Amino acid sequence: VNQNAQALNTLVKQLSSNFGAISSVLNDILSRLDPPEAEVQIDRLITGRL
Amino acid sequence: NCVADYSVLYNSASFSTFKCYGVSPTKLNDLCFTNVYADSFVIRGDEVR
Amino acid sequence: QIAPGQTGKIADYNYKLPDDFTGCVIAWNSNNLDSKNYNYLYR
Amino acid sequence: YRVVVLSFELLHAPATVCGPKKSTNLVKNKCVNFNFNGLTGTGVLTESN
Repeated sequence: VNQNAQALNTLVKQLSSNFGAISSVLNDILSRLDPPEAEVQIDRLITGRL
Repeated sequence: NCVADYSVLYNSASFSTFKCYGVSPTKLNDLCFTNVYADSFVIRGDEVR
Repeated sequence: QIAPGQTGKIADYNYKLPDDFTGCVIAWNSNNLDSKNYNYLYR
Repeated sequence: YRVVVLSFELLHAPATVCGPKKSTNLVKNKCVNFNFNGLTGTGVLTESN
């Protein structure tokens, strides 16, 4: 039960990571940038979250 | 302590460059800031880069 | 302003490209032929 | 060349320089798209304890 908890908690703490994007939050990127540049950053998130 | 209509700035043809890096310029009307600082100085035109 | 995904007076109101435009933009000075001139309208 | 550099504080604090947009009335206890201060999302808004 502790290992099944550490797995889901560490999976959710990896939503706080940037992976070298300009923000850890997808809505920040989609507020601050227009699509031609936002897609360069969201591909950092989709690469790191996947 | 104010409202900044960035469309008024961006629509001006007087600017030779209007280059936004950490934001896209259309988003400046959608965003909000906790400070803004304007820097202001003169250089030669070859040094703008 | 003549590139994919741009913004500006032409890129809003007169001529806009897709963000993924496939093609080529070819441009040259025509002061030697077109200047006189005010028949060149734009928004 | 006259250079202006508009440096932005995107850092989290109270809203102080804003974009040219009208606010609207807050709805509680129903699903809504929202923006606060450029913090965009979707949700159900409730009184916090």
